[PDB]
Amino acid sequence: DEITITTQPKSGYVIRNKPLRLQCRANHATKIRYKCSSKWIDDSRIEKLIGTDSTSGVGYIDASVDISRIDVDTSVDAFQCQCYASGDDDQDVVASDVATVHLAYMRKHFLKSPVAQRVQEGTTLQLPCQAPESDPKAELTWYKDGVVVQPDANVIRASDGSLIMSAARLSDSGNYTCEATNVANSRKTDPVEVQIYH
Ligand SMILES: *[C@@H]1O[C@H](CO[C@@H]2O[C@@H](C)[C@@H](O)[C@@H](O)[C@@H]2O)[C@@H](O[C@@H]2O[C@H](CO)[C@@H](O)[C@H](O)[C@H]2NC(C)=O)[C@H](O)[C@H]1NC(C)=O
Repeated sequence: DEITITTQPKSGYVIRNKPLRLQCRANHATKIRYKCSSKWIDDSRIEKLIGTDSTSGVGYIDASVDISRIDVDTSVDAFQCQCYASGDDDQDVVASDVATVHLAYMRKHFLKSPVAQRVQEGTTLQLPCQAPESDPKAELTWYKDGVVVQPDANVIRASDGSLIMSAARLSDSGNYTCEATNVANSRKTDPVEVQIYH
């Protein structure tokens, strides 16, 4: 018969340095070859499972491959892959559904870090924090003396990630750390101290 794709490679992310496994199975097929961003992947990296169904008696080939960060760097950060089922010369090559591969990362250093400040009581306090270049956008959480800053009437979380106190209270004196948690990594800022005087 003709070659049909049993299972399609699924789109996903490359978290950290954890690869993204792409699986692809075809019936009546002898070989499976992947192609990412117009560049064939070495068959040394492909794990091929070849057999025959004990009931149907049809030949199948199940192939997987780990897409690492190195493949993304060598090649738009989002690229496309798809397998190709091969066989006898008369057999026509059938391509599969193309799966796009995204990269999840987080850089080394924050873009805007908080600095220690001595602020007069009743003055509007602002402690900036901009996460490192991350994709997806990392979540910002503030800590004060080891406890998480819970926004209240005085403290408000701004859209730019900066922590803003409308009226600086003496209690607001603490060591503040900004944490940027991402799917790829989690980093914290250098602890800075702020003190309020009257
Ligand atoms: C901001 O922090 C400093 C330092 O705190 C200590 O060291 C940190 C790394 C962490 O381990 C904290 O839990 C420690 O307490 C504070 O200065 C210290 O204050 C403690 C009393 O709370 C005192 O025993 C130490 O001698 C002080 N100095 C040092 C070098 O530790 C400072 O008070 C904090 N500021 C605010 C507003 O909370």
